Amino acid sequence: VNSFSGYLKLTDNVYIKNADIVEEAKKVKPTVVVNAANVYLKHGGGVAGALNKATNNAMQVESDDYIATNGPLKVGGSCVLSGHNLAKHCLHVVGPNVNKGEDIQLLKSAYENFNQHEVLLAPLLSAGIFGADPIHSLRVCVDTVRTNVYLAVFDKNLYDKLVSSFL
Ligand SMILES: O=C(Nc1ccc(C(=O)N[C@@H]2c3cccc(O)c3C[C@@H]2C(=O)O)c(O)c1)NC1CC1
Repeated sequence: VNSFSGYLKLTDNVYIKNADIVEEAKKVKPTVVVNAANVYLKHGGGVAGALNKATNNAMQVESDDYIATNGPLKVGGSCVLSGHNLAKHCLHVVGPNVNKGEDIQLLKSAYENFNQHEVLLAPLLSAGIFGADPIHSLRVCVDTVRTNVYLAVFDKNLYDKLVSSFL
C-alpha cells in the first residue's frame, strides 16, 4: 500500500491521473519524482521549469554543480539528485526532444531508467514541449517500465484522450 490517490490503473504496474506533478509531489513526498530533463540540466520550461521553480531554484543550483563536475547527460540517460522539498530524490531523465531532431527510439532507453526505482511519480517522457506523441510515450512507458509508476498528466483533455485510446 502507498499514498498515491485517485489514479486509474492501466496495467499491473502503471497508474495515471490528471494532476499537476508539482502539486502531486508536494502532497505525497514520494521517494522519487522524475524530471523531464535535458542533457544540460537547464530547467527552463515544461515540467522541468515547474519543478525547479517549486524548489526556489535550488534544483538548478544543484544541477549546475553536477554538470560542472560530470559534464552533460546522454539523451536516454539519467542522474539521481536531491528531491529538495518535493521528494527524497529527483531522477532527472532525458527523453529525446523531437524539436531537436533526436531519435524517438531513444524513448525506450529513457524509460528503462525508471526500472532502477521501485516506485516513482513521473510525467510522460518526451511529451509536452519535447514534441513527441504522448499516446506513443504512454505505450512505450507501459511496455518498458516494470516498476510501479504513477504518471501525472497536466492537461485534462490529453488525460481523457490517453485513457480512452489505451489498448
Ligand atoms: O507549473 C506548474 N506545473 C506544471 C506541470 C506540468 C507542466 C508541463 O509542461 N507538462 C507537460 C505538458 C503540457 C501539455 C501537454 C503535454 O503533453 C505535456 C507533457 C507534460 C506533462 O503534462 O507531463 C508545466 O508546464 C507546469 N505548477 C505550478 C502551479 C504550481
